[PDB]
Amino acid sequence: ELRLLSKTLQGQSYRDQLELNPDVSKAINNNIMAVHIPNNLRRVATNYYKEIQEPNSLHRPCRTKMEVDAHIASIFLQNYGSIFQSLKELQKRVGPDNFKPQRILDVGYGPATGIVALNDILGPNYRPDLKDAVILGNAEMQERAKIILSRQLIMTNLRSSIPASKEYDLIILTHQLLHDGNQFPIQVDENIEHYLNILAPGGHIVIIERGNPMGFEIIARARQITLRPENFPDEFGKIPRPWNYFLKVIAPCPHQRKCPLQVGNPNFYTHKEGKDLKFCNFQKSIKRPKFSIELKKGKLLATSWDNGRDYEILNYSYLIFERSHKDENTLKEIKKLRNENVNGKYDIGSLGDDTQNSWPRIINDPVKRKGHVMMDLCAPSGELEKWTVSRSFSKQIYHDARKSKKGDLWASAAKTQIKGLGDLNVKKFQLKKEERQKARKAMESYN
Amino acid sequence: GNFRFPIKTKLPPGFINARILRDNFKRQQFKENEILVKSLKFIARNMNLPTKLRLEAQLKLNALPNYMRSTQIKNRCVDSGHARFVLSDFRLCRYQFRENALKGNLPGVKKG
RNA sequence: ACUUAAGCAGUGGAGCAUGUUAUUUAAUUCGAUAAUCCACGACUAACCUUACCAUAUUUUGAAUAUUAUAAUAAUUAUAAUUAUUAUAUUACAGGCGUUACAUUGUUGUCUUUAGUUCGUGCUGCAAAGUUUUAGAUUAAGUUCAUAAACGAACAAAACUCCAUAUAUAUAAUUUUAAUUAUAUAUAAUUUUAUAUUAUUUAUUAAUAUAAAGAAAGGAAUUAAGACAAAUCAUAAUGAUCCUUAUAAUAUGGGUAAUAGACGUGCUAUAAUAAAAUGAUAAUAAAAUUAUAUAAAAUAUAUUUAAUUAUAUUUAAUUAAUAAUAUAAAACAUUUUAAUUUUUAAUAUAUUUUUUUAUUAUAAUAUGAAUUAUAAUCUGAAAUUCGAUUAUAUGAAAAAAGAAUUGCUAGUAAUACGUAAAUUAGUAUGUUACGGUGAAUAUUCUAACUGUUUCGCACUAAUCACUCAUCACGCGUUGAAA
Ligand code: SF4
Ligand SMILES: [Mg+2]
Ligand SMILES: [Mg+2]
Ligand SMILES: [Mg+2]
Ligand SMILES: [Mg+2]
Ligand SMILES: [Mg+2]
Ligand SMILES: [Mg+2]
Repeated sequence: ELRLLSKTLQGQSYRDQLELNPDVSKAINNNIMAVHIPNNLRRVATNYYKEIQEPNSLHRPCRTKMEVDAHIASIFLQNYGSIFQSLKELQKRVGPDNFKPQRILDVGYGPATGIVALNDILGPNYRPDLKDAVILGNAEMQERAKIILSRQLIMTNLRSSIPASKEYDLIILTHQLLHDGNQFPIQVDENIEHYLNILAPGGHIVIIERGNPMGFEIIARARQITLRPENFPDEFGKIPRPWNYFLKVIAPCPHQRKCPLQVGNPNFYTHKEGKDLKFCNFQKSIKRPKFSIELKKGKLLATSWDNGRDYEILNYSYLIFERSHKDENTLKEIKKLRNENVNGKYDIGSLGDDTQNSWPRIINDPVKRKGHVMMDLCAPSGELEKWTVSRSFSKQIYHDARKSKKGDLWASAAKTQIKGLGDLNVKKFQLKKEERQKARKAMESYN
Repeated sequence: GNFRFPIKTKLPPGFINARILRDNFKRQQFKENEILVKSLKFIARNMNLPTKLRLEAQLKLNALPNYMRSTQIKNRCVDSGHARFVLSDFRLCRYQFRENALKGNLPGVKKG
């Protein structure tokens, strides 16, 4: 008789496993690899993988044609999964009604990948005005991108660079905010400043990155520069934020204060004192198509470089902003809501607005023991919280909590609500002359 | 409800956890009711006896509580209480066996 | 030089078993998640185990201590103290709660272990260095040699321990296996002699040939760094959380659900191979039996008997004694679909268990999944959900391939069996034990390690350091209508 609440269902993130469109996968397996003997495709894919194992490395545009084929074979799947999950999140958190964008820009290294994901998400009847798609790495990626997009039903415009005379209302960025291991803090600023100029009022920007500590640091910096948390202290909740221009975080963040997990420099993760550091990433599972299953075979991609699955778990970090509209109403509305709305210090345990926009974010796999569920949340209080839901507190809420997963929004109260210790190893991030003088002093003291 | 089991039973002298207490209680009550269980089983399993006597004996057998059942006794490690990989020669789980054997606690046991 | 590559021997498209995952579920207890791959423990999940779910029920609970009471025994001089047991009392106990709960520790893996310190001595003003040497040799630190160095301690080696061969002792040779057992000791890290090759010239090494030998294998034994690990079930401590419940008990349910995907194993897909039979009983080892083991016999399936499976009855033995238990492959005969390569009728023969002539004459007599019926076994209980037998049923599985396993060895392989642990009961798993007993040769590639050459503005040591930029001020100086 006990079932999930409608509120809890609203808080849940898209749970189903990912799968490519059957037409897209069949086309890929038939054309993009059937002309290739597996061994050399595996060789090039191994080359690409080995240069992204390096800690806090970055993705890299496909230089050559064989690299185009290899990228579609090996890197396309997880990029598609990340964009699909991010777009489902956006659609749900703005309501499926308000998400009918007409001016679409997708920028990434793979084929038109946010475009095919958007096609899958909004169905075969979605036929918007403009479906620009800039492909960076190579010209030949565009031809196979047309091959992919043919099997979905073309009005997708495959470019090599951003058209520079138009705004957009849905922009997708995949691995685009950084290109150098060094240069890291400021290239993010430059790149986001570039794409925010072309974000139409009311539009969405969806940023997706690798899902490793470097990727999380990129999203954290991109969040910080857009928001300026330090410039609006004691401002809880989500109000659009200046950057006539305003923008608000939709997902995954339930607040606009300082990210609790951010330590500025990615290199701290590499040390032996930042090994307990935590970073904000999210996981999904995606079925392996045949061409993927047939690729990862042999001593190159199947052994341990020093049972299989039918799916891959992809890690990714992501961020979503909306730009406000332009109107005398909206402007003065933001001013008044910032002026006379003392929303109050959102204390630990608060749910904020008790809507999608302020519900806590589950950012760790909850621990589910008999009669109690422990969740690590990024709360709307700007902080990192640990909530325990027990049966004795409430049968219904415990029932809902026992099915919650990482990446959901937790929409219900809990009994025990304490400060999470995931940020413990964060705050903790001339002697030569003293040694010399002490040496001489002790040496003259022995006498 | 001072005692968790229906019949007061002395604690074992060594390591204790709830599972050791449950097993020890079942062992004590099996000892106490073994003759009754065997007599009832004999009455039930003797085809020379009338069918009503046999059915009555079987009914009384099914009516007995779980702590008289021989099949419910499980050998646990006397040192840790674990119920897997228990060597009956020492009543120890395999790890506790190795620890005690290397400490010289087990008489006669040597590294091979 | 791990790895690759080559060669040899396999396994490998199906069914089932067993795991993991996905989905499902009240629960399907728990396990991975920084982009090649990879969530994966079971010496036994019906109840128990159990950690999970449902429903009931318990509330100082398993502990220690305090304070009262109610008895019960000992002692005072009759009350009292002393103890023991119950009841209550509250500090609490309890926690398969938390690793996004941190420390040590420990454990695993990997790199290095002829090297690290100390003492003297020697060189340089000194910090430092200790010099041949980037030595020879071996598969290997293996075996040697050498130097302004020489020692010591550890480490390595020797040593030690198994095994093997031999000697002594022991056994009243019916606990018999004296072809044995198990104590002690010995042996080898083998040695000698020539010849040819090389040599740092022999008193060296290798090969060959002789000589003496039984002599041919294996294990353990220290530290130092790096990373991983909370079924860390290799702990302890601490922190934090629950305290009518995140503790505790009972009944039933689940862990056994089924779209998929994959790992491992078992049985197969027939003739260098399966089946049946083989009684003065072809030929083993290593284990087990007081929380047993089950002999022979009898009865039923069942058919003269045998075989096989149960039941009845429990002989012996708690064991060098008796039992589990007559090892099995091997070997011999017979049989075997595809196969008209056969069977049968007549003749026929100096092939007679046979020959000849003329006539007729893709799944089997492979495989054993699934299912039906009737029995049996253990257990209190076999419904979810166990094992066995009989009568039926009789599926997939034929061709070629990714893929992978192991590699001189008493190893692989074996339609060779045998035993034990964990059980009341169930092994195709694990660990042991013996029987039979092979093939092949290694062009290649190599992370990584150790020596080295060279440079060095770095020394918390390149995630280094300097240089330069941009802003903010506070100075100083110069030229000036
Ligand atoms: S959800 Fe929270 S932890 Fe994650 S990026 Fe946003 S603010 Fe940071
Ligand atoms: Mg049992
Ligand atoms: Mg159970
Ligand atoms: Mg139960
Ligand atoms: Mg405690
Ligand atoms: Mg518990
Ligand atoms: Mg048959």
